[PDB]
Amino acid sequence: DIQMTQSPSSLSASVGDRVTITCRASQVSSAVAWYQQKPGKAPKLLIYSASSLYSGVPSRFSGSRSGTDFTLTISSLQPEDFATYYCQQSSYSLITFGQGTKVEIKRTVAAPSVFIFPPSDEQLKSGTASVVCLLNNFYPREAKVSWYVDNALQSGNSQESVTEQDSKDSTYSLSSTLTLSKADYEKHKVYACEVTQGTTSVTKSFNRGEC
Amino acid sequence: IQMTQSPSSLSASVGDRVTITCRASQSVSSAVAWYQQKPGKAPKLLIYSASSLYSGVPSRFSGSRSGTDFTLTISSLQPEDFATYYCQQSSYSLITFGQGTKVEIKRTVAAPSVFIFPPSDEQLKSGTASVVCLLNNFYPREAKVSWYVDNALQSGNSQESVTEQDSKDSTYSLSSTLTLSKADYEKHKVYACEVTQGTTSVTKSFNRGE
Amino acid sequence: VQLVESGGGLVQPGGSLRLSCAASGFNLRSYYMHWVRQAPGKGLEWVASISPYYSYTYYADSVKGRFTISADTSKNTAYLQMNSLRAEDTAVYYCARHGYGAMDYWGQGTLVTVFNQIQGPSVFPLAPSSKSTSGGTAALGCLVKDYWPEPVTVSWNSGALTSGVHTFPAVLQSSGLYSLSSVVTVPSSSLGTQTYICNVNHKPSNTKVDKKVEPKS
Amino acid sequence: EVQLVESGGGLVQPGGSLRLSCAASGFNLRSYYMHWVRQAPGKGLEWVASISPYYSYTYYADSVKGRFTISADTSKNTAYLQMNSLRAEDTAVYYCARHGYGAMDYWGQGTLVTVFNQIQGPSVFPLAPSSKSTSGGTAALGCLVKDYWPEPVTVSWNSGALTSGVHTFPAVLQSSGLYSLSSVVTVPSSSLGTQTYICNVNHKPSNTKVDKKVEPK
Ligand SMILES: [Cl-]
Ligand SMILES: [Cl-]
Ligand SMILES: [Cl-]
Ligand SMILES: [Cl-]
Ligand SMILES: [Cl-]
Ligand SMILES: [Cl-]
Ligand SMILES: [Cl-]
Ligand SMILES: [Cl-]
Ligand code: NA
Ligand code: NA
Ligand code: NA
Ligand code: NA
Ligand code: NA
Ligand code: NA
Ligand code: NA
Ligand code: NA
Ligand code: NA
Ligand code: NA
Ligand code: NA
Ligand code: NA
Ligand code: NA
Ligand code: NA
Repeated sequence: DIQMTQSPSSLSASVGDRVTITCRASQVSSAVAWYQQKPGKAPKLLIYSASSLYSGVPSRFSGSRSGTDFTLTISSLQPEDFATYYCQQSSYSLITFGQGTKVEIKRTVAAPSVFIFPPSDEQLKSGTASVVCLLNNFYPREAKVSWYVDNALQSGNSQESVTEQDSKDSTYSLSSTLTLSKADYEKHKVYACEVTQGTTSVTKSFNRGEC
Repeated sequence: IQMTQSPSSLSASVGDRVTITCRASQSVSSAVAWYQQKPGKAPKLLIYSASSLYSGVPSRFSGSRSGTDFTLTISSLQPEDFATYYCQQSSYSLITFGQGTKVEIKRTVAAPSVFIFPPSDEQLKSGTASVVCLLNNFYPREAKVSWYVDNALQSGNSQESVTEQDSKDSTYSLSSTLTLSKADYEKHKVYACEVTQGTTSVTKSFNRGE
Repeated sequence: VQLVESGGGLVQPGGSLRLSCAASGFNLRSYYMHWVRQAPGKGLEWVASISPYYSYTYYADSVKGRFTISADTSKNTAYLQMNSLRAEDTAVYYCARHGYGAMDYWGQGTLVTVFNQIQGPSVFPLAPSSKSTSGGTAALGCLVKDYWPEPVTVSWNSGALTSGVHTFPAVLQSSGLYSLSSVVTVPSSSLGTQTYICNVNHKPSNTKVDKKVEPKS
Repeated sequence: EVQLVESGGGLVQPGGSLRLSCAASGFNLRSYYMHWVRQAPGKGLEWVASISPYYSYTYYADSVKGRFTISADTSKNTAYLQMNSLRAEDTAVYYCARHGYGAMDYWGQGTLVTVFNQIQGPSVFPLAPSSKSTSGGTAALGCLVKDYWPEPVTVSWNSGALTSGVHTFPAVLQSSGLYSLSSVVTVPSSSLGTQTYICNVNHKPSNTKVDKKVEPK
């Protein structure tokens, strides 16, 4: 069958840069389209017939063909162009997609705002304590979040989650939740969240039962 | 009754002296025992009534108590002492355990032996391809395993697994599995697994069909 | 002396299962017998005990009223009848003999796995401090815990509040249940006057939760 | 004015059936090709099926042929994906789309279909040693124990006679809900010609045992 091979699988570029996504056909027709998919949404059609621009799509998106290679160009990357991009190939009613290319926006470093949340009184009456650490609106994504309880380093009892890059300011947010028995939580005092990035570590903490 | 174990983990060399502390809240009683648990096995009793050594347990294990603290000592750490250690307190038929202490043996660096396994012909007739990279008998555990397919770095399609520390030579082994569709496997050629540790990276590779 | 546990396996939350502990080389009526469990990757937890000949029963707070330890001397066997099974009961269950100082002989253990069922989330506040410790910006949110299966969706103030919201991807907990948090940054000066309600919809369980997030004293 | 709305997704048993509907507004469904496209969580787009204008001709991706059926009711302005013998790889958001300008110009928002887990014995594949050692005289071989549920499996080699140098790794939980592990052993290459290596995989939850002779390729 027909196969599309998309390169790169991901890339990171600055605002104003020109971005070039390539999709290489296996055998074909100009029946090649390009789609943009933002997080949690259906893909939007950008180009059809390899180079015909779809109505309302900005002019910085364009498509080209050369032999078996099809190319999508974004001549001036904008922060809202963060998306996964997909080429599509149509045959005698048979359809194949490329694996996609995630385009992430390169922006200036931003240190996160770090907040720490004690478990609520509601939850403790069920016998479990979740402590939640929020890293808000930071760049780059790469970060090391560690937990300390009474200055002892925690292992194996926390999980992280990360948002997708923001469509306006291009930052990320990240949560780390420490999960403990109510008994363990109520016998220790100092809970701290340590966020390390580059040469800087930030520790937000609280004392149980105090403020 | 509450037991608090410290530390939650430690790493010490062979021959080193190791001390696990366990703190009772209300215990004027010597009813404190220590158990050793090896991977996939029930805990074994070592010390009971805080200082009596159980029969057959080696002499390098001993127990003591200082105030509200109960203490386990291993006077000369042996590699087969890799285990999780638990204090236990016995009451008017009520029992509590400490949270445990994982004891890992520090040994000299050992570079891994790296093997790479193509998908088997049998597996490919079901439409999925797993490529398996083996790091055998290495130390320390920390390592960075990356996959490349036709020199493209892979993200989100591999999972790692690591053994527990070996009871004899104190090394680890680790597997990384790349999972791909038959079609994706059949259209690319060069598969490599890159193992990085310190200032050294080792890449094991194969060419499909060779 | 040998202890052999049987009967572990898959079980539904709310269902029941009974473990047996077959003893050899000693009569277990003459000894205290215990059940101790171990959740995967976690520590030892004592569950229940049965006294010699008086058959007095003791239970840890987490299982009393749901679990029942008993013994049949004619079969030389100990039993743990577990009844209102829940996600936290997934564990290897050991029976062990109390001899002289402590638990000296152990079985090999029997694994019990509580699988997942459709379940609406519990939603707890991530409350802002009335005193800003972040220079005038307050963080608040909702913790959406222990639902199955995916997905949930979260809105704030029925869609009125969108700026500064971050609803995280859900995490898969060890127990098989999902959990996520949704947060928003607001001015601290708004904590006294503006109502912040998160609306969590979980269509698989036909559940909606609305939680007013209020500042903690 | 053109609107596409998918319903009918949700939880489904492996081997079970589920029917999605695609409700269309603002255009007549008989004049267009319709498509169903799915997307596994975190993964890429995969075309599933299409339905022709007026001839009602159906086309299918190889992975769903014989199990899925796309149909359409022009009287209700609705398109259907009938899904049968569902499997773990069918977990995905299913989107219907309209054929416009040669491609998919309008899409619905998608509907999530989740195939949950059922007791299942593993597939056990060889990790074969190369006949030519590329590691200085030591060969690595093993068994890949794939796609079983729930835990645990146990592995021995040569019915327990081969124990030295064995590493059976802890199982990993795949995205599909199924577990997977490998068991490997290092041996002398000179032994590959004369010594037989069989891994024995026991999976008690499904009452399955698999023995796999691992031969050099
Ligand atoms: Cl998506
Ligand atoms: Cl900054
Ligand atoms: Cl920072
Ligand atoms: Cl810890
Ligand atoms: Cl802790
Ligand atoms: Cl290395
Ligand atoms: Cl409310
Ligand atoms: Cl043989
Ligand atoms: Na591709
Ligand atoms: Na969507
Ligand atoms: Na600290
Ligand atoms: Na956690
Ligand atoms: Na630092
Ligand atoms: Na040493
Ligand atoms: Na790839
Ligand atoms: Na190589
Ligand atoms: Na569970
Ligand atoms: Na979600
Ligand atoms: Na989360
Ligand atoms: Na929902
Ligand atoms: Na060698
Ligand atoms: Na297992």
